[PDB]
Amino acid sequence: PVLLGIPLLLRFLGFLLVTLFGYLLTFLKKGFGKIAIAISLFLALIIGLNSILVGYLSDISAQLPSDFVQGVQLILPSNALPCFYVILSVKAAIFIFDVKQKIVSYLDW
Amino acid sequence: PVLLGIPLLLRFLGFLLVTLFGYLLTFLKKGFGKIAIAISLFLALIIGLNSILVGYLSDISAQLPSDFVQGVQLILPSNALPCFYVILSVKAAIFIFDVKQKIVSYLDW
Amino acid sequence: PVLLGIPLLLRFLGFLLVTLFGYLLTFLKKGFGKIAIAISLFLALIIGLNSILVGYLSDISAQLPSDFVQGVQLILPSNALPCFYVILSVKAAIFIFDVKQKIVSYLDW
Amino acid sequence: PVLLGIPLLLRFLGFLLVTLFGYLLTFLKKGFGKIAIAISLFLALIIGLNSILVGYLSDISAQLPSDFVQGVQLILPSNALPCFYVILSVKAAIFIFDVKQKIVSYLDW
Amino acid sequence: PVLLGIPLLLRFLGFLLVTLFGYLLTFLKKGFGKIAIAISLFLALIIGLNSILVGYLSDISAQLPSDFVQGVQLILPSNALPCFYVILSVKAAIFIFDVKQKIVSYLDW
Amino acid sequence: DPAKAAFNSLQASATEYIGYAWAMVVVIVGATIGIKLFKKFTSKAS
Amino acid sequence: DPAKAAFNSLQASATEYIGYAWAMVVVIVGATIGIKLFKKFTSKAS
Amino acid sequence: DPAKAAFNSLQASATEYIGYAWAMVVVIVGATIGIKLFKKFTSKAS
Amino acid sequence: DPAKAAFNSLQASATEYIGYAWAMVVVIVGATIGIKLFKKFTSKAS
Amino acid sequence: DPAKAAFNSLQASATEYIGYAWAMVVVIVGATIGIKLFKKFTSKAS
Amino acid sequence: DPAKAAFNSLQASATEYIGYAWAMVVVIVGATIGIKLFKKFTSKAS
Amino acid sequence: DPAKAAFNSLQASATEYIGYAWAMVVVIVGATIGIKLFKKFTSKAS
Amino acid sequence: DPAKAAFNSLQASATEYIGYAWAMVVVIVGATIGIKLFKKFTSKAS
Amino acid sequence: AKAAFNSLQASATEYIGYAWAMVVVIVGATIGIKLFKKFTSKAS
Amino acid sequence: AKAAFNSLQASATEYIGYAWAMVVVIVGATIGIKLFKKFTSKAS
Amino acid sequence: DPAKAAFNSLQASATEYIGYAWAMVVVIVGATIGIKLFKKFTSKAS
Amino acid sequence: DPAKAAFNSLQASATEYIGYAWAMVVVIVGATIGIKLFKKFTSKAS
Amino acid sequence: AKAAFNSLQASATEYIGYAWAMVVVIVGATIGIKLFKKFTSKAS
Amino acid sequence: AKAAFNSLQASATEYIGYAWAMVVVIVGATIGIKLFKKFTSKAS
Amino acid sequence: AKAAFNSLQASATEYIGYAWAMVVVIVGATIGIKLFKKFTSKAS
Amino acid sequence: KMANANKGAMTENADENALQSDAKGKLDSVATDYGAAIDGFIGDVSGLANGNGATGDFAGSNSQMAQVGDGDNSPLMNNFRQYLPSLPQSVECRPFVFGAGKPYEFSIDCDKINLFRGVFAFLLYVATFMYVFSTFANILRNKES
Amino acid sequence: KMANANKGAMTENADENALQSDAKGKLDSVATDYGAAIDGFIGDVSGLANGNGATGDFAGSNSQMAQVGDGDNSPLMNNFRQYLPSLPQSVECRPFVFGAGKPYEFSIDCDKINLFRGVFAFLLYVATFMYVFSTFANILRNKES
Amino acid sequence: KMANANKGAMTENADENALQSDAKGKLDSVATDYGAAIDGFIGDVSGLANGNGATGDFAGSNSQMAQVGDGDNSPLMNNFRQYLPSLPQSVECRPFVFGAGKPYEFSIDCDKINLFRGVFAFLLYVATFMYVFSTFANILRNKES
Amino acid sequence: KMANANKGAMTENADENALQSDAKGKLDSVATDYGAAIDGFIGDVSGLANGNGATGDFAGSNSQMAQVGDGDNSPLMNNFRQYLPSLPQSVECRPFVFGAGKPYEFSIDCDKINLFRGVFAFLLYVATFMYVFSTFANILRNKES
Amino acid sequence: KMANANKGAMTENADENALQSDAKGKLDSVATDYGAAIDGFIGDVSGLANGNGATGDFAGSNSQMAQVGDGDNSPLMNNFRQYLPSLPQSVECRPFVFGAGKPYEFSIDCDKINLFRGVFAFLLYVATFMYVFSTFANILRNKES
Repeated sequence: PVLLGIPLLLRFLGFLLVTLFGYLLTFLKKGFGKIAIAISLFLALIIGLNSILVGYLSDISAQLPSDFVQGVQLILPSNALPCFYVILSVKAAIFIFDVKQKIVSYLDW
Repeated sequence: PVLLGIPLLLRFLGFLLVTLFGYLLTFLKKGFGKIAIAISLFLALIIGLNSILVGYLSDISAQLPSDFVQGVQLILPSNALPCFYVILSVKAAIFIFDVKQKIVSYLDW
Repeated sequence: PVLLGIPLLLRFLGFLLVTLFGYLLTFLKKGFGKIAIAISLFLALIIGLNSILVGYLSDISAQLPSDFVQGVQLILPSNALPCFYVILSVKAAIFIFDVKQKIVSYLDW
Repeated sequence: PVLLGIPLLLRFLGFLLVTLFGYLLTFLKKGFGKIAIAISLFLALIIGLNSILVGYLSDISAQLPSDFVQGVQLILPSNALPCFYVILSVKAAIFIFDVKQKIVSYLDW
Repeated sequence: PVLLGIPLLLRFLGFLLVTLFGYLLTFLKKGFGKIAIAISLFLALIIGLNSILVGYLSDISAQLPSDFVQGVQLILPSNALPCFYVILSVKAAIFIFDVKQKIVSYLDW
Repeated sequence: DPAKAAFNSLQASATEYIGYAWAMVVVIVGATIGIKLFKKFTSKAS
Repeated sequence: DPAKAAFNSLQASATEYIGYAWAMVVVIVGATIGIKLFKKFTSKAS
Repeated sequence: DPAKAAFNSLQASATEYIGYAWAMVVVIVGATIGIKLFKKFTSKAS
Repeated sequence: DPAKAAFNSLQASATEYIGYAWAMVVVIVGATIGIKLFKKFTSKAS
Repeated sequence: DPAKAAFNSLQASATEYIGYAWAMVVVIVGATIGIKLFKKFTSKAS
Repeated sequence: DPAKAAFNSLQASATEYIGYAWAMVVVIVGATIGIKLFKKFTSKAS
Repeated sequence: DPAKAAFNSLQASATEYIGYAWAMVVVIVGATIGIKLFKKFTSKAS
Repeated sequence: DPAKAAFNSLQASATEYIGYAWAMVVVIVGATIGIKLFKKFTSKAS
Repeated sequence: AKAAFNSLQASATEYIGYAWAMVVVIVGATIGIKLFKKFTSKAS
Repeated sequence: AKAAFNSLQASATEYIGYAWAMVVVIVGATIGIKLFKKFTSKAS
Repeated sequence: DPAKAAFNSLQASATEYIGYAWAMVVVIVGATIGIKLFKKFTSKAS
Repeated sequence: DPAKAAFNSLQASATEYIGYAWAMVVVIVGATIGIKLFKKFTSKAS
Repeated sequence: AKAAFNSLQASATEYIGYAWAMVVVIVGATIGIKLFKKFTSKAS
Repeated sequence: AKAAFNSLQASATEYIGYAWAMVVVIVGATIGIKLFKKFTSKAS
Repeated sequence: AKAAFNSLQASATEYIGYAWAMVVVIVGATIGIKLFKKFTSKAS
Repeated sequence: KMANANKGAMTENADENALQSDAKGKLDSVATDYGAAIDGFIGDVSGLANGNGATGDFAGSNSQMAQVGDGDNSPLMNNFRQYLPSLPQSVECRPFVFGAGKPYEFSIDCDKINLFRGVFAFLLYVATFMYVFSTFANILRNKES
Repeated sequence: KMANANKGAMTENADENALQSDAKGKLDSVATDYGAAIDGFIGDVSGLANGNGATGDFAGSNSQMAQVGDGDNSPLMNNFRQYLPSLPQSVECRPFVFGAGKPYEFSIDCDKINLFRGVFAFLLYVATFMYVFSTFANILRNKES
Repeated sequence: KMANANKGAMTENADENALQSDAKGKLDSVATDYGAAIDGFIGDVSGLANGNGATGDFAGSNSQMAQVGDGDNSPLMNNFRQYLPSLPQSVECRPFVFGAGKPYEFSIDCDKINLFRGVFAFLLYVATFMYVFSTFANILRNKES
Repeated sequence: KMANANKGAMTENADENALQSDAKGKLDSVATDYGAAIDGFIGDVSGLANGNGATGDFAGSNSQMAQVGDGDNSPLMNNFRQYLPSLPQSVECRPFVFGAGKPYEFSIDCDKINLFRGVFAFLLYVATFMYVFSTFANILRNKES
Repeated sequence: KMANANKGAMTENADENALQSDAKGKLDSVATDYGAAIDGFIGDVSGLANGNGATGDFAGSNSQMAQVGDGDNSPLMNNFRQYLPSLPQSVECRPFVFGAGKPYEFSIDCDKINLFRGVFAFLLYVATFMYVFSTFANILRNKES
C-alpha cells in the first residue's frame, strides 16, 4: 500500500550498502596480506643475518695446542662445561623468546 | 498527514542504522577478544621461559666446602646477607613492576 | 511548495544525524576517561615502587666507624661532597624529566 | 520534469554533507594543533633540563695546579686534545641527530 | 513504472558516493606521500651523520712508529687480522640489518 | 751420630710448621674469597 | 742479669713501635678508603 | 783438569733443571689459562 | 770534633737529595696523571 | 773437671737466650701478621 | 795509571750493555703493546 | 798414610750431609710450591 | 784506674754517635714516607 | 808419654761431644726462627 | 801469687761489667733503628 | 824469575775460569729470560 | 816526615777513585731510570 | 835434602788432588740446591 | 824515656787526624752513592 | 845493603804491576757478569 | 471537494513523536550495550593491572597475574630461591691460633678484625644504597635494575 | 482549474532557510561540545606535563604529579636522603705525628698533601663534568644518566 | 469512488517483512565473511606465536618459525655449535712430578688441588646462578641476557 | 488532456547538470581546504626536521630547533664548553735535569720520550677510531655514542 | 480509465538493472584505483626493504638504500676503511739476538714463542666466537653488537 518507486529506492539503498561493505572487506583482506608480508620480511632478514654470521667463523677457527691440556684437566671441576652449556642454552632461550614476543606484538597491526 | 511510503522509508532507514551499528558492536567485541588473547600469550611465554630457566639450575648445583667457612665467618659483618637479600628483593620488585606496566600499556590496543 | 512528507523526512534525517553524533561524543568521552585511568595507574605504580624501595634501606643501615675519619679528613678536598650532591641532583632531574616526557607522550592515545 | 520536493531534498543532502565535512576539517585542525603543542612541550623540557645541568657545573669547578704541568707537557702528543675535541663533537652530533629523528617520528601522530 | 524524480535521486546518490570515495582516494595518496617523505628524511639524516663522522678522522690520524714492529711481528698469530676484520664485518652487517628492519617497520604508517 | 738426629729433628719441626701454615693459609684464603664474593654482588648489581 | 733486662727493654721498645705503627696504618687505611669511595662514585656514575 | 769437568757437570745439571722447569711452567700456565677462561665466560655473561 | 761535622755534612747531602727527588717525583707523577686522563677519556667513550 | 760445668753453664745461658729471642720474635711476627692482614682485607674490601 | 784505564773499560762495557738492553726492551715493549691491542679489540667488542 | 783415610772419611761425612740437606730442602720447596700454587689459583679463581 | 774513665769516654762517644744517627735516620725515613704516600695517593686517585 | 796422648785424645772427644750438644741446640733455635718467619710470611 | 790471680779475676769481671754496659746501649740503638725502619715501612 | 811465570799461569787459569763462568751464566740467563717472557706474554694474553 | 806525604797521596788516589765511581754510577743510574720510565709510561698508555 | 823436597812436593800435590775431589762435591751440592730453589721459584 | 813516650803519643794523634781526614771522604762518597741510588729509585 | 833495598823495591813494584794486571781482569769479569744479569733482568 | 477526496486517498497519518521515539529507543538500547562492552574491557584491563581482577575474556589471565605476584613477592621469582647457594651466617669473631701449645704460639688479637668488619659493613651499605638509588632513578630507562 | 485544486490539496509550504537553519543549529550546538571536550583533554594533559595543572578526569593525577616534583626537587627522590650515608666534612690539613715525644719523632709535613688535594679536586671535577656532559648527550638514548 | 481509482493507479503492494529480511540476509551473508576473515587472521598470528601453526597468507612463515625453534632448541642457534671451540673434559686429579728419578724429586700432593676444585665449582655456580637470576629479572628490559 | 494538466500542476523543472555541479563545487571548495591543511602540516613538520623552517602552529618551535642546532654545532651543547676543564697544550719535549750543577747530574735524554709519544699517539688514534666506528654502527641501537 | 491516464502522466520507466549496473561500474572503476594505490605502496616499501626496488613516491629512496648496502658490504661503512689504522702483517717467528758477536751472546730460542702464538690464537678465537654468538643472540635487544 505504498507509492511506486519506494521499493526500488529501498533496494537501491540496500545494494549501495552491500557494495560499500564488500569494498571494506576487500580492503581488510589487503591489510592482512600486508601484515603477512611484513612478518615474512622480518623473519627472512633474521635468517639471512644468521647465515652471514655463521659463515665468518669458519676462517678464524683455531684450537688449543696439545700442551696446556694437562693443567686445564688438573684444575677443571666437574661443573665447568655444564655451566658453559647452561649459559649458551639461556642465550638461545632468550633469543627465541624475543622472536616470539615480536610475533605476538604483530597482533596490533 | 503524509503520503504513503514515508513511514515505511523511515522505518527502513532506522532498521539499516540498527543493523550497521550492531555489526560495529560485534566487531568491537572481536577486537576485545583479540586483545585478551594477546595478553594471555604474552604471560604464557613469560611463564614458560621461567620454567625453562629454573630447570637448568638443578644440574650445575655446587656447595662451598667445609673449609673456608672459618674465614668467611671471621670476616662476615652483620649486614652482608641482608644486603644480598635486599638486592634480590629489588630485582623481583622491578620485574613485577615491568610486567604490570606492560599490562597497563595494553590499554592502547 | 512541496509535497507532504518531505519536511518530515528532512527532520528525521537531521534527528538521526544528531543522535549518531551524540553517540560519537559519548564514546569520545569514554576514551578520554580511559586515558586518565591509564595515567593514574602508571603514576600509582611508580609511587608504590618508590615506597617499597625506600623501606628496604632501613634495615641494612651502617655507619663509618670513629676511626678512618682522620685519614678521610686528611685527604678530602673541598669539592668532593659538592660533586656527590651534583651527581644525585642530576639523577633526580633525569628521573623527573623521563616521567614528564612519558606524560607528554600520553597525548597520542 | 520531476515532482516537487526532489530538488529541495537534494539540496538538503548536499548541505548536510558539506556541514559534516566542515566539522571533520575543524577536528583535523584541532589534531594538528595538538601535535604542535606536544612538540613544543618536548623541546621545552629538553631546554629546561639543559639549563639545570649547565648551572650545577659552576660550583664544583677546579683547576689543575701549577705543578704536574711539566710532566703532562713532557708526555703529551700532538693529537691528544684533537682526539678529545673529536669525541665531544661526536657526542654533540649524535645528540642533535637523535633530536631530529624524534622530530621526524612526530610525523606519525 | 515509477514516479518522476526517483531515477534522478538515485543518480544523485551515486554521484555523491563517487565524489566522497574519490576524496578518500586523494587523501590516501597524500598519506602515502607523507610516508615516503618521512623515509627520505630518515635516510638523509643517517647519510649526513656518516659524512660528518668520516671527516673528523682525517685530522687525528697517526701511525705506529718503525719500532715496535719487530715485537708485534714476533708475537702476532695468523688469525689476528682476520678476527679484527670479522668484528668489523659483523658491525657493518648489524648496522644494515637495523636499517632494513626500520624500513620494514615503516609498513605500519 | 748426632748429625742425623739433628737433621731429623729439623725435618720434623719443618713438617709441623708446614701443617700450621697450611691451616692458616686456608683460613686466610676463605676470608679473601668471602670478601670478594660479598663485594662482587653489590658491585655487579650496579 | 743484664741480658734479661736488655731483652725486656727491647721488647718494650718493640711494643711502643707496634702501637705507633697501628695508629699510622689506621690513618693511612682511612685515607685510601676515602680516595677509593670518592673516585668510585663519579666513575660508576659514568 | 778437574775444574773444567766440574764446570761441565754444573752446566749439565743446570740444563736438566731448565728442562724440568720448562715442563712445570707449561703445566702451571695451562692451569692459569683454564681458570681465566672459565671465570671470564660467566663474568662476561653477567 | 770531626765526627759531628761529617754527620752534619751527610745530613745536608741527604736534604739536597730529598729536594731533587721531590722535584723529579712531582714531574713523573704529573706524567702518569696525564697518561691516565688522556687514555680514560677514549676508553670510557667506548 | 771445670770444663764440663762451664759447658753446662754456657748451654743454660744459650737456652735462656733462645727463650727470650722466641718471645720477642713471636711478638714481632704477630704484629706484622696483624698489620698485613688488616691492609690486605681493607684493600680487598674497597 | 792502570786504574783509570780499567774504569774507562768498565764504562765502555756498561755503555754496550745499555745499548743492547735498550734494543731488547724496545722489542719486548712492542710485543706487549701488540698483545694488549689485539686482546682489547675482541674484549671491548663484547 | 792416615791423611788419605781421613780425607775419605770427611768426604763420606760431606756426602751424608748433602743427602740430609737434599731431603730437607725437597720437603721445604715442595711445601712452598704447594702453598704458592694454592694462593695463586684461588686469587685467579675469584 | 784509667780503664774506667776510658770506658766512660767511649760510652759517651757512642751515645753522641747514636744521637746523630737517630737524627739522620729520622730525616731519611720521613722523606721516604712522604714520597711513598704521595705516590700511593696519586696512584689511587686516578 | 803414650798415656798422656791417650788422655788428650779422650778429653778431646769428650769436648767434641759437648760442642756438638751445644751447637745442635743453637742451630735448632736459629733454623726454627728462620722457618717460623718464612712460613708465617708465606701463609699470609 | 794467689792475690795476683784474685786481683786479675776481679779486674776481669769489672771490665766485663763495663763491656756489657756498653754493648747493651749499642745493640739497643741498632735494634731500635732496625725496628723503626721496618715498622714505618710496614705501616705505610 | 819463577814469580813471573807463576803469575802468568794464574792469569791463564783465571781467564779459563772466566770463560767457563761466562758460558754457564749465558745459559742460565737465557733460560730465565725465556721463562719470564713466556709467563709475561701468557699473562697479558688472557 | 814521609807518612804525611803518603797519607796525602792515598787521599788523592781515593779522590780520583771517587770521581771515576761517580761518573760510572751516574751513567748506570741514568740508563736504569730511562728504561724504567719507558716501561712505566708504555704500561700505563695501553 | 833434595829427596825431602821431592817427597814434600809429591805429598802436597796428592793432598791438592784430594782437596779438589772434595771441593767439587761440596760446590756441586751447593750450586745444585741454589739452582733448584731458583728454578722451582721461577717456574711457579 | 818520657820524651820518647811524648813523641809517640803526638805522632799517634797526628796519624789519627790524618786517618779521620781520609775516612770522612771515603764514607761520604759511599753514603752519597748509596743515597743517590736509593732516592733516584724511590722517585721513579 | 843499599843495593839490596833497591832490588827489593824494584821486585816489589814488578809484583804490584802483575797484581794489578791480574785484578783488572778478575774485577772486569765480575762487574761484567753483574751488569749483564742486571740489565737483562731490567730490559725484560 | 474532489481535492479533499484525492488528498484522503493518498495520505497516511504519521506522527513524528512515534517514529522518532522508536528509532531513538532502538539506537539507545544498542548503544548501551556498546558502552557497557567498552567499560567492561576498561575495567578488566585495569583490574588485571592493579590486582583487583578481571571477568569475561580476561578472566583467564587472573591465574597468570596472580602467579606473577604483587609488591615484591613474586611466585615466579621464588622458584629460584630453592636453588640459592648456601652461605655462612655471620657470627662473632673468634681469634685464630697458630702453633697452639708450641713456643711459637701467636694468635690474631681480633681487635682490628672488628674495626675491619665495621668499615666493611659501611662499604657494603654505601654500595647497596647507591645501587637502590640508581635502580629507582633508572626505572623508565630500559636498563637492568 | 482542477490542476490548482489538486496541487493545493497535496502541498505543504516548506522553507529551506528554516529547515537548514534548524539542522545546522542543532549540529553546531553538539559539535561545540565535541570540540570543547577535545580541547579540555588537550589542556588537561598539557597542564599535567608542564605543571600548570589539570581539571576533570585528570584532576586526580595532580597530587601524583606534584609528588613527582619539577626542576630537580623530587619529593619521591628526597625520601632516600634520610637514609643517605654520613660522610666526613672536608677540613684543613692536620699533620700526623708518629712517636710523639720520642727520639724517633717524625711528622708528615702536609705540604705535599695540599698538592695532592688540588690534583684530586681537579680529577674529581673532570670526572663529574664528563659524567654530566654524557648524561645530557644521552637523554634520548634509553641509557642510565 | 474516483479516490479509490486514483489510489489504486499509483500504489504498489510492498511488504516490510520482505524488504527488511532481504536486506538483513545480504548484510549478514557478507558480515559473516568479514568476521571469518578477522578470526582467521587472529588464529593465524596466534598459531605462529605459540607454535600451533598458520594457514593462508601466513602459511609461508611456518617454515621460518619452525627454523627459529621453540623451548631452547633453536635450529638457527645450533649452527654455531659446529664451530664451538673444543675444550678439555674434566677428569680426576693427577699429581705433577718434578725431576722424576732425581734426588730433587718432589710432586704436588694434589690434596689441596681437590679443595681448590671444590671452591672453584662453588664460585662458578654462584656466578651462573646470579647470571640466570638477573637474565630472568631483566627480560622486559631491552638488555643482553 | 487532464493528464497533462495534473502533470504540469505537480512538476518542477530540475536539471541534473545544475544540482550536481553545485554540490561538487561546494564539496571541492571545502576539500581543497582539507588537502591544504594536510599539506601544510606535512611541510611544517618536514621543515622543522630538516631545518627549512615551519609556519603556522609549528612556527613557535623554530626558535627551539634553531637553539638545538644542526650539523655538529649545538648551541645547547656549547654551554658546557665554558666550564670545560683547562688542559695543558702539547709542546716539544724538554729534558728533565736531576741535581743540576752537582757531581750526580743526570738528565733524561728525551730520545725515548719521542718514541713513547709516537706510540701513545698511535694508541690514542686506534681508540678514537674504534669509538667513532662503533658510534656510527650503533646509531639505531638505543646505546650511548 | 482516468486512473490509467493519471498513472501514465506521472510515471517514468526506470530499470533496476541499469541504475544498479551504472552505480556499481563507477564504484568499481574507482575502487580499483584505490586497491592499486594500496598495493603499489605495499610493493614499494617491500622492495625498499628487501632490495628489489621502489617506483613512484619511494623511487627517490632507491639511491639512499643502495648507498646503505646489503649483505655486509655497506658503502656507508666502507668510508671508514680508508682511515683504518695500519697494523703489521703476521709473519714467521725470528729469534732476537742480544749482544751479537760478544761473549754474552744469547738468543730467544723461539720454540716457546710458537706455543704462545698457538695459545694466543686459541684465545682470540674463543673471544671472537663468543662475541659473534652474543651478537646474534642479542639482535632484537637494543644493545651494541
